[PDB]
Amino acid sequence: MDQETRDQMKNAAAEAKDNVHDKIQELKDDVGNKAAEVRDAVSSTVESIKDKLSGGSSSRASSYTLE
Repeated sequence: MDQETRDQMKNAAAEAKDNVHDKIQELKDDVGNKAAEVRDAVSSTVESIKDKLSGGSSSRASSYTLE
């Protein structure tokens, strides 16, 4: 992706780990540990078509996370 990694990857993930992963690590860290990775799954789908499909990747594009 492009610029969405820095802004979205770092933030979106952050809020997903603090929300679903906070409860998980504590309780679900074994199995339920997926519920978190899930929140980021859907988000990634957007953040992908948004910045990478945006039309041109030059800023932050040096970072690959979503895909």
